[PDB]
Order: sequence, then structure tokens, then C-alpha cells
Amino acid sequence: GLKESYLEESCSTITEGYLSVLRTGWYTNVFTLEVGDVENLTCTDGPSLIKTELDLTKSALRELKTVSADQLAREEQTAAAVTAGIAIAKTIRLESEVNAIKGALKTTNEAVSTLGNGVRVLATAVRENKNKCDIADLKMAVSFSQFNRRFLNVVRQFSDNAGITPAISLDLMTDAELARAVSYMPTSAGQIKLMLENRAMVRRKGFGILIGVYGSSVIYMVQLPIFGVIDTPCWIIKAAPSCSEKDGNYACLLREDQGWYCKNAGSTVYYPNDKDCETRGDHVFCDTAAGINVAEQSRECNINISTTNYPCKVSTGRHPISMVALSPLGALVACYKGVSCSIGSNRVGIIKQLPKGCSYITNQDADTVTIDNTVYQLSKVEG
Amino acid sequence: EVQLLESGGGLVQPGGSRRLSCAASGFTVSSSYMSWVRQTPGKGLEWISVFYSGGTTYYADAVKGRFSISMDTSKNTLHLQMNSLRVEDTAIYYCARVLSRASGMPDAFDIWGPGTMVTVSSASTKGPSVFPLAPSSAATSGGTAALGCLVKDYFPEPVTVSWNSGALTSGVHTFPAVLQSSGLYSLSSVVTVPSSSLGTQTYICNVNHKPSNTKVDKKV
Amino acid sequence: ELALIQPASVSVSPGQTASITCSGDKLGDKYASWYQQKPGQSPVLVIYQDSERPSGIPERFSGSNSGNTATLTISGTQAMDEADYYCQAWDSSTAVFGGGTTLTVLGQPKAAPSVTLFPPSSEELQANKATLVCLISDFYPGAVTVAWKADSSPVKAGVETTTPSKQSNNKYAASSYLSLTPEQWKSHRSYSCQVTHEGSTVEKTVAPTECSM
Ligand SMILES: *[C@@H]1O[C@H](CO)[C@@H](O[C@@H]2O[C@H](CO)[C@@H](O[C@@H]3O[C@H](CO[C@H]4O[C@H](CO)[C@@H](O)[C@H](O)[C@@H]4O)[C@@H](O)[C@H](O[C@H]4O[C@H](CO)[C@@H](O)[C@H](O)[C@@H]4O)[C@@H]3O)[C@H](O)[C@H]2NC(C)=O)[C@H](O)[C@H]1NC(C)=O
Ligand SMILES: *[C@@H]1O[C@H](CO)[C@@H](O[C@@H]2O[C@H](CO)[C@@H](O[C@@H]3O[C@H](CO[C@H]4O[C@H](CO)[C@@H](O)[C@H](O)[C@@H]4O)[C@@H](O)[C@H](O[C@H]4O[C@H](CO)[C@@H](O)[C@H](O)[C@@H]4O)[C@@H]3O)[C@H](O)[C@H]2NC(C)=O)[C@H](O)[C@H]1NC(C)=O
Repeated sequence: GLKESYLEESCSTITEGYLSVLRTGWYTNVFTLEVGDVENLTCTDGPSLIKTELDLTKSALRELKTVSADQLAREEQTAAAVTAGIAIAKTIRLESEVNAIKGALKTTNEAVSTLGNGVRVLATAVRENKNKCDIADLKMAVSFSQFNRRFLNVVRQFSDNAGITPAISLDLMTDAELARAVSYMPTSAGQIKLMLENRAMVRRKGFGILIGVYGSSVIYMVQLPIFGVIDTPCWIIKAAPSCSEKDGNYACLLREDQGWYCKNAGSTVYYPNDKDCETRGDHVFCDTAAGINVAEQSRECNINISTTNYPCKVSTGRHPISMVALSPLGALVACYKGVSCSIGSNRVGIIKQLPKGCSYITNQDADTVTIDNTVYQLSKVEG
Repeated sequence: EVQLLESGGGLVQPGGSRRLSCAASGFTVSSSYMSWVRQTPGKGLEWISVFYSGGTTYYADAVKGRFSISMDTSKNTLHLQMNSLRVEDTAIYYCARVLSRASGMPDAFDIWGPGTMVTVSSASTKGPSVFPLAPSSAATSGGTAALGCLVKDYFPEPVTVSWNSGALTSGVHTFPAVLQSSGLYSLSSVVTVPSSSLGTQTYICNVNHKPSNTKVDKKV
Repeated sequence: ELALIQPASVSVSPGQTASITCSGDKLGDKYASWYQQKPGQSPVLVIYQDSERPSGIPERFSGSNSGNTATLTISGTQAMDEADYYCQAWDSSTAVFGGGTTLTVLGQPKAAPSVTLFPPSSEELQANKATLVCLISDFYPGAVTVAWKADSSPVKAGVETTTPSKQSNNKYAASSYLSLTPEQWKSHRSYSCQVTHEGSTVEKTVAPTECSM
């Protein structure tokens, strides 16, 4: 289950019981899809009518295949921003090449690979002058084919985002093509039973890029996240301004510590990015390429905030800011100066009118929290 | 092996002051969160304080500006100093460790120690007078009959009872006390023993009552 | 604010699983713990973060805590489990127990007192005062009454009796003391300690002698 505790001195919330799922490295698997099977093609031309019209695709992406190779690649001369943004230099190995493994990769007989060779290794998956460039249609007896409606999307995914696909599609890496490709990942059998059961939260977290087109086949690279540490004790702090002391002045304070922390090693690694941490149920998916580390003498900061022991990361002011801050379970409220704050339910809009100070309200106690005329609705959702 | 021992209070007169101690084996102290939990005999448990190992400390409402919870962190002892002590405070006083969980927040009480009665009263410390109790002349019951010490008229509690030194274990029943009209405790001990061994084997009741600095051995 | 509250009484049929509730303020979902303390022992920790038993505790135990209320559940329910049970949690930064819950495992076999009555010691008399002894034991259930009779005409004056207490055996035990002037001792033929249990009544009796030892 999930627990939360409120610290009246720091006016902050600390929510515990999240089992962290942490990304460590990346499994890179290269699918290069060839054209086929076009082998059900008639022998004869006509300017009669159906389809093809997947030509403009094999151009449109071949077009921007140079755009990245020019506007980016040549012109090259916080997670995940840099990470896959940098992990392109995995492709500078893959592309700007000859085939490398290309044909010798899959060959016969498997569509799979054991290892991709290279300056480094990789997966190789797959499916399907005087070249094509074919022009025709003829009406004889028509069936579903010449759209496997699989590649056709791959471009609109690649082109609309300019070669870098923000997440892994169903048709970019097939459900079982992604499932099996999990089975080969370098950690354990523990994270597998999860990463398979969690599969969608991989794809949201993935990156993908186009190795090549040519005419030969369309070669793209799917990078996947891999989580090394499956179940770990991680927890999240939420803060609001703790102000005090009215003789007609105000002495105020704020925690700068939030919101996330986890410790695998253990060493306690803290995740300051508003992004980089996401919740599904109990589990918390965080990006290990974020940081930093701090000591396990961080812990103290919760208990006495004024500790000479490990001076805590805070903020001072004679300036109070009346504001609201939401928790995984309840919500914190700080009403200061001349302002007016209250709560409410779905069946009554104003139930209690809150004191001026820091005050904590669980989701049994209220739903609405009215701030001076912005309503915060009390979520089940975290920071 | 990890365990705690609390250093007795004994008897303290009301308006009193006194200071306990817990020293523990098998782990540091400033390492861990620790605290003090008291129980008045026969009733339930009451947390009276906690020590957060940063030096930071919180007290239960019922004692504040009275009790101070300390550390030597040299002798590896934990201190609770009690002041302006009052009748209600009379109780056992347990020391036990508080686990650290994962983040800084406190979790459970893993190990305790037997704890040592404070009795707070305005009254006279009185050690026991121990009279032995002779085995029945009748024979031979089960081949077995029953002898033991009687610890009489003693204050305040507790009173340890052994037999010989510890090597006599089984067969032993050391009764709970009785508070008297005079308000002085009394006690007993009894050993079921073979009549066949009597007169060969010899029995010493062994009594220690600390607050009266009274050690005694009676034969029997 | 916090105060926990749990029912001071629970019963169980032996082997049939049973369990106890501790509910206060918001336990939602607050970190619990569960203590078992048999008489005169320090209490030992049966379950902590929650429904999580520490190393070397029987797995017939386990917890549940959701919302208002936390509940400790015992699957096996053996009579060795008969005890006080306490639960605790944390608040502000400070702890809280609530003390209620004894258990029972019924019905135990009804068993009767084994009585040992001691006549006062030599040194005792030699100290110019005499105090008798009556020692009950290994009985059940735990309610009993004491009769003090001198020459089989009772006198209940000058006697201090305990209030019967349990023992590791999970049968009860208790003791009672007649105090006299030695002269009163010799001035009478016979002294009897009569305990009445179920109405089934066990009496052992002693009297002055010259014999050593
Ligand atoms: C693209 O090109 C390929 C190949 O030319 C097409 O694939 C063929 O598709 C058809 C239609 O479904 C298949 O026709 C089937 O042939 C079977 C016979 O071959 C069997 O031969 C022996 C036993 O005789 C078996 O060992 C072997 O396994 C084969 O099964 C039939 O079993 C099939 O079922 C039934 O067909 C008729 C029913 O009306 C009966 O006459 C049969 O007795 C039988 O019950 C079926 O006829 C054909 O096999 C496929 N060939 C190949 C190589 O794959 C694609 O269809 C085409 N794509 C498009 C869009 O047109
Ligand atoms: C979280 O952390 C803080 C600080 O560590 C604790 O709050 C207390 O804060 C003060 C100042 O920061 C701490 O330091 C001082 O302790 C002194 C001890 O008491 C004296 O008085 C008696 C009485 O006769 C003497 O017997 C005794 O030996 C001492 O000399 C005080 O003297 C200090 O006075 C301060 O006065 C002013 C403030 O008004 C300052 O300007 C001075 O510099 C001076 O420090 C002061 O109180 C104090 O130690 C802290 N408390 C404790 C128990 O250590 C919080 O207590 C802590 N959170 C919790 C729950 O304890």
C-alpha cells in the first residue's frame, strides 16, 4: 500500500511505499524492413487504376533521410533530451556505412539475429540499376495486398517528427517483436516478468531512429529502455512555504528538497526533474541518467529541519507566498497575508474555512480546495 | 547477538528526581533511532519519549519539562532522566530500539529489554527477611515433594529469585507477589524435587532485592 | 492528533483462525506495527511495516491495514498464542500504542488446583512472628477462593491473598498468606487452607510439630 506523513515544522509531505523501477542502459535493436512480399505482382503494365502510391513515401522519407544527414548530421560537424539526442552517434556507426551486417544479418534461415556485428554489437530483426520504381495497375481480380499498412505508417511517424520517433509504435516494433526482444535483455529474469507485464511504459520511454533507406531496404534503429533495478524502496517529498511569527512581520521558509528520491545501491539518488519520474500504480519509473546522488545523511532533513548535522536545502524569506501544494494522497495549504482559503466537497462547496498558516488536508476531508478563487481539485495524482 | 539492559530506578520519593540507563550490546546507539516506553504493571504500554539520533528529540504529552532523554555514545548507553517525579509515573520502564525504515522516517520497535521498575512513593525501602520452608516429613509423595524459600515483607518491587546458583532450573515455580495491607510485598518459590535425592542433594534458595542492596542465601 | 483503540477482549476456537482490530484517526495508510507480550515478558515484535513478519516469526501470523483500521490475523491459533497483543503507529513525530487486546483460546481442559501448604519456619517463630503459606498452581480456569480455618472454625482475619495470575503453562496460579502470633499457632491443633474452585474444593492442612527437618 501507499503511506504519507505530514511534517508540521517544514510544512511538507513525505509519501512512502513506492517500488522504484529504474532505467540503467539501453537495448538497441535494428529492424530493417525490406519491400516484400511484392511477388504476387502481375506481369503487365497499365494506366488502369489501383494503388501503389507508396512511392511518395519511399521518396518522402528518403528525402528527409538526407535532411537528418544534412540539416543535422553534417551540420553537427533533462532526461531524456541529450540521451537519445546523443545516442544518434550509435547510428553514425550504423549509417554512414556500407551494409555492414545488412543482408548477412538475417539471411537464411532466420529473420532474427544472434548478434549484430560492428564496432559494437546490436540486435537484427526484419520482415517483408533496374529497380523499383515500378509503374502499373490492372483490374483483374483484386484482394488485400500492396498495403500491409505497416511500413506506410512508419514514415508518417518518422517524417512528421523528422526521423526521430518520440515513442515506440505498435507497428514500429511488433508486440511480439518487442516481447521477444525483451527476453534477450542483459539484466535478469526478474525485470523481464515486469518489463513484459509493464510493456506500454517501455514504449512511452523509448526512442527510435532511421538507419537507412537506399532502395535496398528501410533500415531503422529501435532503442529500448532497460531497467536494471526492479523493486527498490523509493519515496517522494512535496513542499509548501512554512511561514511563522507575526508581530506584524513575517519570518518564512520553504523546502527546496523535493520531489523524488530512490536508493538502489543503496546510495540515495534524487530526481529533481519535474519529468524523469512517472507513476503507474505502486511502481515509479525513473531515469537513472538523472541525478544527483546525495548521502544517506540526507535522511535527517525530514526529522529536525534545523539540524546543524547536515544543513538542509531550503529557502528563506520575509516574503510569504500563499499557495497550495498537492500530494499523492492529500494536499498542503498555506494561507498567508490578507488572503482567504477554504475547502469543500462535491456535495457542498464550502465546508471548512482554513486557518492562516500551514495546514494539511487528506482526501477523506475534502475534494475542492478554494485558494482565493482558484479551485484545486484534490487528486489521486502526485507531484 | 543483540540485546538491551536497563539500569534500575528502584524507589524514588514523589517530588523526586532520578535517572535511568539502557546500554546495549551488538549495535551502536547514535547509529539507530531509539526510545523509552513504560508500562504500569498489569496495564498497557505507553510511549513516553523518542531519540532521533541527530540529537533531535520528542516527548509524549504526559511528561514534558520533566523527562530528558540523552546519550553518552561513549559507554554506548542511553539515559532517561526523570524529574519532579510523581505517583502516576510508577511503572516498568522499557528501553527499545526504533528502526530506520528507508528514508529518515521511524518504523518499528524491533528489540526491547526486560526493563526496571521505578516505584514512586513516599515510603520506606525495606529489604526482605527470607525464611526457608521445610519439605514434608511424610514420604514418599511421588518420590517427590516440595521445598522452597519464602521472601517476606519487602519494598519496593522487584525481587529476583534463583536456586542454588542457576544450575537448579526445572521443577521451579517462583510465585508472583502479594501486596499487603501494610503495603509491603511478599513472595515465594517452590521446587518439586525427588525424596530419593533429599539429604544427598542440597538446596539453597537464592534471593537478590536490589533497591535495598540486599543479597541473601538461605539453605533449605 | 492520534489515539489508537483496540478491543480489550477477544476469543478464539482452537485451530480456527481468528483476529484483532486496532483503529484510529487515519491509519490510511499509515505505517503500523504489532506486538505480542506474554505476562511478565518484555513484548516482542510480531509484525511491522505491515503484514510483514520479521525473521523467525511463525507465518500463521499476518497483518492487514487499510483506511480507518488495522487488523492482526492468526491463521493457526494455537494456545501458545494466548497473550496480550498491542498495536502501534507514528504521528507528528511521536508514537502511539493502545493497550487493549488480550486473547483466549477456548476451551482449555478444565483442570484443578494443586495445593502446597507450608507451616511457618523455625527462624520465623524464632523471630517471634509466624506467617503461614498457601501455594496454588496449574489450574483452570483462573477464578478461585481461599478458606482459612483454625481448628476447623474459620477465621478470615489477618490474611493477604493475591489476585490469580496466568503462567507459561497457560493455566493460572496464585498464593495466600495467613499471618499469626506464634502463640496463636501452638494454641490451636490444626490449620487448613481450603480453596474452592468449581465448587469442587481442595484442602490441604498442617500443624505444629517437633521434627527435623
Ligand atoms: C501470393 O502467392 C502465393 C503463392 O502462389 C499465394 O499463396 C497461395 O494461396 C492459396 C490460397 O489460399 C493457397 O492455396 C491453397 O493450396 C493448398 C494446396 O497445397 C497443398 O499441397 C499439399 C497437399 O496437397 C500440402 O502438403 C501443402 O501443405 C499445401 O497445403 C490447399 O490446401 C488450400 O486449401 C484448399 O484449396 C481448395 C479449396 O477450394 C481445395 O482445392 C484444396 O483441396 C484445399 O482444400 C489452398 O487451396 C496456396 O497454397 C498458396 N501457395 C503458397 C506457396 O503460399 C498467395 O495466396 C498469394 N497472395 C495473394 C494476395 O494473392
Ligand atoms: C532541532 O535543532 C535545534 C537546534 O540545534 C533545536 O533547537 C534548539 O536551538 C538552540 C539554538 O539553535 C539550540 O542551542 C542552544 O542550547 C542552549 C542550551 O540551554 C542552556 O540553558 C541551560 C539552562 O540553565 C543550561 O543549563 C545549559 O547548559 C545551556 O547553556 C541554549 O543556551 C541556547 O540558547 C540560545 O539562545 C539564542 C536564541 O534565543 C541564540 O541566539 C543563542 O546562540 C543560543 O544558542 C540554545 O537554545 C538548542 O540546543 C536546541 N535544542 C536542543 C534540545 O538541543 C531543536 O531542539 C531541534 N529539534 C528538537 C525536536 O529538539
